[PDB]
Amino acid sequence: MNIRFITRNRHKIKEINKILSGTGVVVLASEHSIDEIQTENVHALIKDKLLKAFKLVGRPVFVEHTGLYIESLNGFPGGLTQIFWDKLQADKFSQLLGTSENPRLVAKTIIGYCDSMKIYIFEGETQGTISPVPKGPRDFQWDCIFIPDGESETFAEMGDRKNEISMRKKAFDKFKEYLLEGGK
Amino acid sequence: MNIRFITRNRHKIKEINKILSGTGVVVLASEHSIDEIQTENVHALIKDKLLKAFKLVGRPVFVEHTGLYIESLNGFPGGLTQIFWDKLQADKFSQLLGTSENPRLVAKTIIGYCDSMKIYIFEGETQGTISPVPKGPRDFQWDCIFIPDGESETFAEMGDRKNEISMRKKAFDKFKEYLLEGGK
Amino acid sequence: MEQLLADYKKGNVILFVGAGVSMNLGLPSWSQLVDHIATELGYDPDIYRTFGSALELAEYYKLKKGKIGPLRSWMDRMWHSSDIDINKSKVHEYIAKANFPIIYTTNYDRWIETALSNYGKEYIKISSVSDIAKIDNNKTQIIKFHGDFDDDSSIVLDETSYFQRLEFETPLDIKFRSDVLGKSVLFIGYSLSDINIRLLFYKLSKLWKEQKLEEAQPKSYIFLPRPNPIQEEILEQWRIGMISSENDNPGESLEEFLKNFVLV
Amino acid sequence: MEQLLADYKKGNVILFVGAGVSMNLGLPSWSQLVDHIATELGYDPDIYRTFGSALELAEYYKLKKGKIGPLRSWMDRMWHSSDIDINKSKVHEYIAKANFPIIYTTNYDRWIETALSNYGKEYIKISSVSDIAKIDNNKTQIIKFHGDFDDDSSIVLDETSYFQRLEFETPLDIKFRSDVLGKSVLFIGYSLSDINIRLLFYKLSKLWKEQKLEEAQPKSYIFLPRPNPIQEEILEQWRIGMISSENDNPGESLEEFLKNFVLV
Amino acid sequence: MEQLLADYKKGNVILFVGAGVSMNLGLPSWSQLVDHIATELGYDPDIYRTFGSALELAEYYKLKKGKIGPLRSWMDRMWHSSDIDINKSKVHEYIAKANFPIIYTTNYDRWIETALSNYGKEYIKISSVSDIAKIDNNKTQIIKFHGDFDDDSSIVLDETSYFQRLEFETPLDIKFRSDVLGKSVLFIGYSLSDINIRLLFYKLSKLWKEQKLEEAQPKSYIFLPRPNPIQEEILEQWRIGMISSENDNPGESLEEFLKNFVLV
Repeated sequence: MNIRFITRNRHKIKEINKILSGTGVVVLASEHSIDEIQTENVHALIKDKLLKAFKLVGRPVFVEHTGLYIESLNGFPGGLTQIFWDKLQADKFSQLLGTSENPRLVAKTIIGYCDSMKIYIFEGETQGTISPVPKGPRDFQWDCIFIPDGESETFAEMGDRKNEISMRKKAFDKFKEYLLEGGK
Repeated sequence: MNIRFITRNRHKIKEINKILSGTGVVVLASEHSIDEIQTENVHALIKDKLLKAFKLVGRPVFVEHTGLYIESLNGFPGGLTQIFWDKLQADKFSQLLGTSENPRLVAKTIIGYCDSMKIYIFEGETQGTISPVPKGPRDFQWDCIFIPDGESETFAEMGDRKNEISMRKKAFDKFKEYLLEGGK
Repeated sequence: MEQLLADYKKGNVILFVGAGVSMNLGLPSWSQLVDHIATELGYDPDIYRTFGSALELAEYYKLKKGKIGPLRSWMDRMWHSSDIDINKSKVHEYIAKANFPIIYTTNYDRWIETALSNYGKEYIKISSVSDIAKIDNNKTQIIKFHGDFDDDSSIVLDETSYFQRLEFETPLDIKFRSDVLGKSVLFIGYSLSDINIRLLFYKLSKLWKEQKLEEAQPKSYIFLPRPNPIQEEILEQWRIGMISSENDNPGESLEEFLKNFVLV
Repeated sequence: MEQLLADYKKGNVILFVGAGVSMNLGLPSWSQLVDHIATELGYDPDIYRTFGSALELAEYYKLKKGKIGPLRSWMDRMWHSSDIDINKSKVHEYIAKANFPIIYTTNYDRWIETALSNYGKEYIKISSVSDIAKIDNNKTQIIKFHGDFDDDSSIVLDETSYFQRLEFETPLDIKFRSDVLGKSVLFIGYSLSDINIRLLFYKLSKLWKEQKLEEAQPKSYIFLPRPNPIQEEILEQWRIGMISSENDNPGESLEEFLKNFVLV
Repeated sequence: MEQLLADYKKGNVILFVGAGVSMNLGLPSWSQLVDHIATELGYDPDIYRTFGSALELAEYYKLKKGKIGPLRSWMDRMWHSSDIDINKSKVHEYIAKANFPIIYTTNYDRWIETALSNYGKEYIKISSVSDIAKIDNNKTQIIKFHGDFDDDSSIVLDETSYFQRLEFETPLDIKFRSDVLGKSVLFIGYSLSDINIRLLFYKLSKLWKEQKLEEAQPKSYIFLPRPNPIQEEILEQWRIGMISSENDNPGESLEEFLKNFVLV
């Protein structure tokens, strides 16, 4: 059973092929473009992104979106987490909130999956803290700032165990649990 | 000749008639609900708001948007000013940006007018500063923290002297000079 | 506009009414008619709308269930609910107090019939040729153009039945042609936006002008809130006029439009 | 699939060509014509796109500028500009190398004819009723079923024209019925939301039924790049099986679909 | 003549066959059936043929025997007797070696099919409406337009089923009309005293004049070895031009007429 995926990042498909290895499902890539709406309700964002994806392929497909929920910002990220990120960048974000009084933020990845019968929502959660300095590489997203609770390094630094402790790993764990029982 | 307006604010029904007095045009008010998309580019917001308005009535109309642009945040809110205000409010806005090193910010009101044949964009600008404490009545938008240039009080403390130096007043006498020329 | 009232004094106009008078009463819309029969099938209420135009849901539901029967019973139960009052809608009563001898409806409910019965107007509802016979020359004649819920055969909710209504072979269309060979049609609540509809009109359009012979096929008009130039320029080539108001809320615009026919 | 290849081996297939094949060639879109036609009419393109449909506004331009002449002059100018290369499109090469005896099309351009000329295969263009006498059975017949740029009367660009076309009374419909009677017909490049092909399938059915020719008429086929069980179950009632591909990209799916006829 | 050969090089000639082609084989005549049914009812085969005219006589034989069963068995026995040689006739050889895609016939025998199989030509025999699905464009189509001995109901040997074939609404006539739409049609081996060929001409001429396509449809042709001026004059008004040979013996005249298509 094949499940399509609509992304432009070419490492994502091989990463979830490594994640879902031996689960009875292979993941096929789609090279189209989905113009997502920018609404703070991330559930509506994943719903209309999944609707546009099923309009694009018409097969069992899923979409994912990564968001943030800062307690000091009252969850102003989320639906515009990407917009917030490239409009601020790492050093300005670090001096804005890592030097602030409340660096407590919740990082969440919401996965919406449709099997051409219904739609299904999976979400992961990870409580983190904001660094006052970007550490490690600045290549992929806000991993150079995001320090989890219970650890010290920013998510760009450790390498491989961030793929085991992330919120999208937990959302993929519930998604993998859902497909491994037969999708009932 | 009549030009309608699509808003749910009571004071604008008499305010735009008072501002645009002498032009021979009475500004009518329509009470339909407006859904606005939330992107940073203000021009697309005024464009699609006018498109949905003209689809709603089909008569020569206009619509208004007023937004903030923090110079330290590279103009991050823009058209997300209302939702950023609803997520933060005045005291968190003051403590986060009015107490910062750079409270200098830009605020632009863009008027989009449709004459049922073409589209026209009018833009007014007035620079200002963010107050480190909220002053005045907080019942009317984010005006309790906006201190313009050359003054000392917030925009909610302006009273009836508000419509002499405001950015919306500049957008509206651009609207008045274009309307008094016969719409050429 | 003025000629419509002039021929309404002479009774040479035929009221034609769609769902635009039916949205005011809190009736179930076509969107929850898509939401249901998808959740009654195993689908999500959304996600079918990637492949559909809601006649395709009526096709898929009657194809899987074998008949149109469960859909007919469900829309008869929701369209004639207990909490919905006829009297809290001025457009129905404005239709009721007016002097219209022949009235054609494409809606499938009986709210026009209860509107005429609530204000003492004697009606004989007709849907099958049979009934055609029983026309109280006097009593208004309401004609269900797309059938009602008391006939499972000729009821038009589906793309197959909508395509059977292309060539107009059903004798209700023959009765319509015989009724409008010297009169006009006033269209209400018909959003020229959905091709089919548009088409419906087209074909229909023919009917009158069709026989421009002598006569004058008294002009015909539709009523929309929005005054766009494209639809009036398009509709004027089918011998149909355009009537619009300056009010933007459609229910109050339809109320003040029907107020012209209430007092005359 | 194998039934289509067996009928293609016997030459009982007729290729329909829609507008959806032209996306690989880089032709101007319909939306670009809406932008140009608003600029020519003195309108903003988006606000002209709002009120009116995607093709009525063409009849609005036709009525405002007298006739269809300047519009189709613009279509003939930018639809055959020298910036378009025809060797780079693999799907037109696969069409021209296939053994299609009769190729119907609703495209107004000449790129199928130029594609047949570019690969050394003789073509005959049929647009009006006088060209049916020019049919040679040793050449591939091309029928511009919706008209062509060298005949303003046969052009179908407006709602007034896009209509009595649906009653199927022009002699090109008689020609179409005559070739389709014994042979299957393949539809490519259609978006399936167009009302014209659904009326075409429904009229076909009926015909090939009332004419007791139900035993005779193979199964017609339509190509869609995505799977669609609802539309497949609907189109099965009009005796047309859909063909879906595993490729999500539509251009690669269409090229892989038309690969199957070239090698034989 | 030259235009007929030009249409033959384009493959737009559909060939009919009457009994006059098969008269050279030593096949039994119609009087050879008349004396058999006369001895079958104990009549003399002159007093039986006085108060009946062939087709009736077969009507009476069918009515007295209950069906056309024994008559079909007798025609199939003596029409395909083993002493008849197919190689000895140049007419059937020239029929088989010519490149005719579609051949209609009103014969009931199989000698055209036997001539096509004898000279290495693949053929598809069509007798009823179910055989239209077996059409191959790589093989010669043989349509038994008047039925064959394999089917009892499709046989026309009597006056009433002659009238059934003469209102022209059977599905084989639909296939005939759709085949003869673009192509000229050659008739050989017919006599003008037959009513059904003249009424077929009249039906074709009225049908083309009805739908506006008379600019297409190049004219049909018939071959009569005896020239007739006023028959050419009446058939000119139906767009059929007669072709007259010069040798008075009809067999080799028909042979040298059919010689013209073998070499091409």
